[PDB]
Amino acid sequence: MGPAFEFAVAMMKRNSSTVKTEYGEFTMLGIYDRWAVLPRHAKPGPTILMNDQEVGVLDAKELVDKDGTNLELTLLKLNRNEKFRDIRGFLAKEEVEVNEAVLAINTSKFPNMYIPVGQVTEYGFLNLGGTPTKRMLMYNFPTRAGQAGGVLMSTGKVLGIHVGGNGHQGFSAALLKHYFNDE
Amino acid sequence: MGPAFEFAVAMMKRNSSTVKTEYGEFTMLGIYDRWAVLPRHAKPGPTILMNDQEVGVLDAKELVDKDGTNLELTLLKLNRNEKFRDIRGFLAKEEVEVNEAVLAINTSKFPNMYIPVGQVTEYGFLNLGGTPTKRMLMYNFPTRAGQAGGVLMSTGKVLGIHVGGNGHQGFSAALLKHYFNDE
RNA sequence: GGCUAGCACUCUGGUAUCACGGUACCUUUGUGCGCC
Repeated sequence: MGPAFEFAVAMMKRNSSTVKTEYGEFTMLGIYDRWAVLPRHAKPGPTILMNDQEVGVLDAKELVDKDGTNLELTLLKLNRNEKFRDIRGFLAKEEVEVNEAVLAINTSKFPNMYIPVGQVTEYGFLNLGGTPTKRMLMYNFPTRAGQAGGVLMSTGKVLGIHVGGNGHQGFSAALLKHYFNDE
Repeated sequence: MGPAFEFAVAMMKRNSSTVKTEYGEFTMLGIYDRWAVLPRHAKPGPTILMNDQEVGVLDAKELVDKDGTNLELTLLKLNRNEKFRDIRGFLAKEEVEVNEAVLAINTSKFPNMYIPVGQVTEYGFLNLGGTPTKRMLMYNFPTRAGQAGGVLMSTGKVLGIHVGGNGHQGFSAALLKHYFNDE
């Protein structure tokens, strides 16, 4: 298969899981150690269902930029023995544009789905659900319910996390390297 | 949770795949190098559908004993670059009886299913579906379509591959170490 | 302690493949967890 799909299969196999909260079912990406990322709307409580197993949440941080502006991502630390593969070397300093990317989703509704989305562009500012958000990535692709959390990727690059769309376009929160320096 | 469940999760993550042949959908287990196992009834052709991707089959071996009796397993060598993790050390020399096992299945009908199995006993000779067969393991089990290929496991041990049942017991072809000797 | 009990990550070397970005397995090491 294509080198990006080869990369995407490894990423979902080693670093993704299916997560259920009070607000629905999400693809979840582990970054390193016990730190993982979710869309902000997942709003995890004291515990989450991770591959249908109850996993305690030690700490959860909703990310904002220097401006206080929403980034639409939540970092949570998981109370589990297992460590995640350290994929921070696959994360960029700043936003990345690629001519072709893959969107990978792992939920009971979209199992093992790797969707080619083509051009990804820096979109910047966006009003999601009445909330101003920054650092959004755009890709022309019809988006449906249950895709939030999908991992947007290119060979050797994890670009961001799917967080919404408008029926003809998709939007990802960019996944920057310095978000994972310490917290 | 349970150490056998931990073992089965890793086994499915690292060594299993979902296979479609002309004869239906099956769980498939990779053993070492590029060799995998299917139930004989899967009857794989020159190419296979492996996680909905077309994979050429270099060579396919139907196992019989020295007398010529059916063992209900087919070994096939895959035309792919990637090697399977070597699990030959998790296979026994002779048939194994265990008090508790897991049957692990991953098909569109039984996705990510881990079924607890009680007592597993070497039952030996059996007439499966009009065919004489040997080296069978028996365990009390519901008989349902799409379960063939399931991986019968215990912690640190791959016992065999589920190949059928009679509505009240399930049967696995025992998965012996000498079937996969380097030569 | 060992497991005929393994799991996860980390590290070190290989081998193959790759659109050279990676991927897969193997090997060295260490940490955590689990026991027979």
